[PDB]
Amino acid sequence: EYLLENPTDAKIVVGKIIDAARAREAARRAREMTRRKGALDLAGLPGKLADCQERDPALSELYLVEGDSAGGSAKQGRNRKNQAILPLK
DNA sequence: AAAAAAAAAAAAAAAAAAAAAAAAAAAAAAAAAAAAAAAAAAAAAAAAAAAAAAAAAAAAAAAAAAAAAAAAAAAAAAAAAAAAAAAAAAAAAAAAAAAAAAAAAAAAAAAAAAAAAA
Repeated sequence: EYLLENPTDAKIVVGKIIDAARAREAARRAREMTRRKGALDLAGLPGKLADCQERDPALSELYLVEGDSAGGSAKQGRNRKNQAILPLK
């Protein structure tokens, strides 16, 4: 409600947050976006991989879990944007 | 004779697959109606042909809507930046014909055995 009411302070805080995010992004090394596994494209990746939607590395994570039961438990609870799970055996 | 790798003991971690039974849907492959398309007959509206004709381009000339000039003002389109869609170029691949190595049948002949004759 406070953000909805006061526009100027909200814009200033958003500007500060964007500046901090850009400063964080400046420290990252150069990288290339990767073809991610999806419904339309699999890219020759394993069937047990539950890949994310983020095409950019440095904003994605791989969780190496012990098995398929833990794999299902982690796949049910995660963030599809970033988290990816590769259940081992 | 030294090095290296497989395999097996037993408590641990973690997975995978084939069928039965009924009822509904979804692919995917066929006969079979159904209409384009094509070959080969007779058949019939159009060009030809000719004579005969009269309706609209020329020509005189006024005048009345006009396209260039002048001005003010609105703002469509073009080129430069970026950001997506969609197609040839090139390289890769799984079955698939070709080749080579091992299992089963074959009889020639003899060792050992079993059996019986006088």
